[PDB]
Amino acid sequence: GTVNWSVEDIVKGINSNNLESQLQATQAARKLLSREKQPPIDNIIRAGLIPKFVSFLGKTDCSPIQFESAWALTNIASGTSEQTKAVVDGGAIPAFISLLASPHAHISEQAVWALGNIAGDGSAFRDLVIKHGAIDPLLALLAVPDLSTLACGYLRNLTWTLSNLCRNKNPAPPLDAVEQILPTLVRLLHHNDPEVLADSCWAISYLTDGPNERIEMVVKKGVVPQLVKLLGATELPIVTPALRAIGNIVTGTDEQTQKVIDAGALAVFPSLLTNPKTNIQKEATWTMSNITAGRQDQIQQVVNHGLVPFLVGVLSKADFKTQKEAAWAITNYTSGGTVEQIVYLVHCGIIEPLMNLLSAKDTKIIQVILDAISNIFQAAEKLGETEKLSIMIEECGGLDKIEALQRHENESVYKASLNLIEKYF
Amino acid sequence: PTKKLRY
Repeated sequence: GTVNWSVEDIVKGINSNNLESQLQATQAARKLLSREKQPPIDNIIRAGLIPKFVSFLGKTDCSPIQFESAWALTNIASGTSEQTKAVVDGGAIPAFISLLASPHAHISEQAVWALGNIAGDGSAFRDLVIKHGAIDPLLALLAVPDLSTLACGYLRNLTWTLSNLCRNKNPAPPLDAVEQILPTLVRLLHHNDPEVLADSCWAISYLTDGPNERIEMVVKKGVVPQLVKLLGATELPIVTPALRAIGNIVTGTDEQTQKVIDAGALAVFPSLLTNPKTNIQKEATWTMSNITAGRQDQIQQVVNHGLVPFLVGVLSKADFKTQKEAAWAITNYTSGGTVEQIVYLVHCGIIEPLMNLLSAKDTKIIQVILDAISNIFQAAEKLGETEKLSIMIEECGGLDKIEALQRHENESVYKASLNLIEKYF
Repeated sequence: PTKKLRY
């Protein structure tokens, strides 16, 4: 009946003075815009149908056309920034916010979805959705004693849209909006559905991707233990955002990093640092690198959890980006660590892989490795064991690589290699 | 997952 309509027929039906003909044409448009391959979004926009759909959003006496138009506009807004902008320019934001309070669950859900697409466009439309007052009705939809009484898809869409309201930077979401959303976000973070948990973790990862004040806003809500628990989850879609959020948090102050440590995060890193998913290994090694840049007691907790052998493993064999994060972790370790911690690092077998990595082409990893080696040599000097370290480096073939770096294009690598050779070789 | 189309 409403399958495979032409845009011309849809326009003829929508321009009729007959609400039922308009409803059927709007459903035909929804089905066109809901097809798998290249839905004709631009054709629908050029036909000038967005204002009519927006007007239909307000037909309280005809809920079917409200639903069909909300679906069509959702799918239009799911496209490029220009198509989302076309939806916004038609006045859709306040109409969808008004529909949030609809007595029909599917219409309210579709409005949630549409606002999620609009806000997901970027910071500007995110803040514009916020300015139109979406947060209060959105959160009211979740003001129930037990989230389990809500439909699974409804709750998933609400969580996803809220996560989009927490998303993007330059600027980050308004502080007042974040404070208004965070309690519901914690409650969702304690939900049992895997997709709700994944999207709540993504929202938290967005909110912790910023200055230490945002990280503090998040951590003061007491979510770090739940984040660590989810870090231990089996579902990769949950582990990925949980690990992102934990890394973000440990980029903050040493006290926030210590909050991460106290929750038991380090105990998960034996698996994370050996995870078969390359992205997980890279993110876990980056988190470790930011943890080793902390206090000597935090470096010591890293030691106690037996994670130095795992860092040596990652440095010995892993994707090059993970190996670079591991080199950064080693350099931070050596910069902030005690002489005892540095000699332990050496006893775990760091020198051979660290030297093998000096054959890479990237300059920055070379500089990082040279700085780490300088710090290790300084610790050895303090112990008066510089000759043993020099012999170790010379045996693994590292002295040859250092001499070959003396003729490098970068001035920093040049000078660092020459200084090492002049001081210790 | 910035945007999603409803199929």
